[PDB]
Amino acid sequence: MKELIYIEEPSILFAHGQKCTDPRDGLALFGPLNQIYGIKSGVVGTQKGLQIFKSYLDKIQKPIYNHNNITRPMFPGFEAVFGCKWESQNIVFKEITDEEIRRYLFSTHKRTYDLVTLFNDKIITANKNDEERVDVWFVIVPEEIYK
Amino acid sequence: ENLSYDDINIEIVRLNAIDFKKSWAKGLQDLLDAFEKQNVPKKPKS
Amino acid sequence: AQFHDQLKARLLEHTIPTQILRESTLAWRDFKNTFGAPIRDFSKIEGHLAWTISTAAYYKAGGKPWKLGDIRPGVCYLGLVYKKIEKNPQNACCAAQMFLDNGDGTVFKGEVGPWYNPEKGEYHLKPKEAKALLTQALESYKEQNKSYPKEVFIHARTRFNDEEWNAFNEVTPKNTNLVGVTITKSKPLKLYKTEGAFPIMRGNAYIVDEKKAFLWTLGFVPKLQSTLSMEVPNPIFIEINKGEAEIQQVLKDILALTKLNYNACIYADGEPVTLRFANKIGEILTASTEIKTPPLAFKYYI
Amino acid sequence: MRNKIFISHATPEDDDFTRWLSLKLIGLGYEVWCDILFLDKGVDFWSTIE
RNA sequence: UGAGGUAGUAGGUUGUAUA
DNA sequence: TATACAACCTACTACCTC
Ligand SMILES: [Mg+2]
Repeated sequence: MKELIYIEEPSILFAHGQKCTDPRDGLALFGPLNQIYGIKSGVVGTQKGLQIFKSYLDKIQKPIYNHNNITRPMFPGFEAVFGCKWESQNIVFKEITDEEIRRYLFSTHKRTYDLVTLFNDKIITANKNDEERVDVWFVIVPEEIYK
Repeated sequence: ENLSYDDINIEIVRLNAIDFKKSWAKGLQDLLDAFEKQNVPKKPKS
Repeated sequence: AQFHDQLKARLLEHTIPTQILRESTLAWRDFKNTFGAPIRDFSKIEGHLAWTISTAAYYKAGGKPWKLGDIRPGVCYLGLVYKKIEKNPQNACCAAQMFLDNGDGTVFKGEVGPWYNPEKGEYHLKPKEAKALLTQALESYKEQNKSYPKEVFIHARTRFNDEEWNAFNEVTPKNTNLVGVTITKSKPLKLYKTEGAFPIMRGNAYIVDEKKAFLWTLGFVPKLQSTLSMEVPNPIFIEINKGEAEIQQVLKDILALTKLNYNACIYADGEPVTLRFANKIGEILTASTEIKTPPLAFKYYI
Repeated sequence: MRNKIFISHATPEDDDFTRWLSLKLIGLGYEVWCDILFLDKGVDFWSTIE
């Protein structure tokens, strides 16, 4: 009566040569495979953007839970899980002034080029005219650049 | 996994080991099952 | 979509990893709307949000969270995706590659340098571009593992004509085999369960023929005690279009490819990731003007 | 060097029989390893037995 | 664009057969 | 160079969140 065949679920190798089927559970138990000592971040956006990013980092530095913990496993915490330091103290700010956006945004083909030019030129001049090291750049888009 | 059950020193050779050579999670679960069986005391999100 | 893709392409010009985060995602309780109700309520998935964001940040900073272990050694998986540009209406092809060798290390990159095709339809490649694609992939594999692959596993969302396969066989070395697989994701089959009120379990496959089959990549997963979809799960069609291969190894490889998704922290996804990442690469590359040699690493794109 | 003939017994009793057997066997020309006669002093108790 | 999914709405190519 | 039809292909908006 049209028999069905069953294929097993693959296994992904976490640290210590161990195997699991859910990345969340394996990460919480064993941990990542390689050692990068830290994540030095960089923030581009308004002052409120920096405040929001700092508050979110402070929140994720400590354990968080969900409603149920079988469907969605809890969060032990960044340093407990990944063993890396990603803190708000080491942030390289690059502020976008309110007047800049309020004059530069207000044909929807040139505005979306101009704003990208703004953010990208800030990122590039930070990358080429600074001594600090940033591995990942964060772009905190305000609530008016998307609508 | 490279040490057979027939090469143990003669002090624990008569006791049954807990399997930890394939998956650490299952061995740890066996440890907790035994600990609950023998009423080992614990003091408690655990 | 203009903002994200343009930013990522113009920074791809300079090879700078980046991540875009809206203010509403990070601070959702503040952006209230319609009488004190957040537009998006992360009141019960905040841990999942943290999981996803932290995993993405960790991957973009140069770390691998996990790796694949159960994949056949000595094969290459290529995923071809066609994106139409109507700025002549050319069709651009971008690929992603994945192979494992010399230490159980998974090398997941994207073969780029989009090869175009100047027809309105015709989601296919001319012989020259196909030869260039295969030569680049084989040279990358040989550079990494100091030897040529024993087999090549080419899959795409479309089919292959005889022109492409003839070119591919022309550039293929003496002892390398090619297999063509097509993964269609909308063919109307639905297997309702007779008794329970929960969907069909994931991992079930129907072998209609020696070269075609269905696969359930969604549905109820026992470990999570929930479903990876909504309504009734939709299977995905698998066909061995060209070349000789078994229909079981193909399905195992498809599941293995559906495992790894570094952009999100989930149990699995419906479609293999080699095609989704290739599609993202395609959008980013066609959003720009012109790039001579684009970076292959996935951090700059995703 | 599989020539020794191991003999096991109980500690407090069943020692006289073991001594008699070991002496007779050594007199007959075999090689016998026993806890009574052999197992020189100051040696690890169980490693040598194993 | 933190992500996943389900649907809807539009078009287009090929293959006959026509004029 | 178009009317009608099967078989495939992509591309947007809008709504849920287990
Ligand atoms: Mg992402």
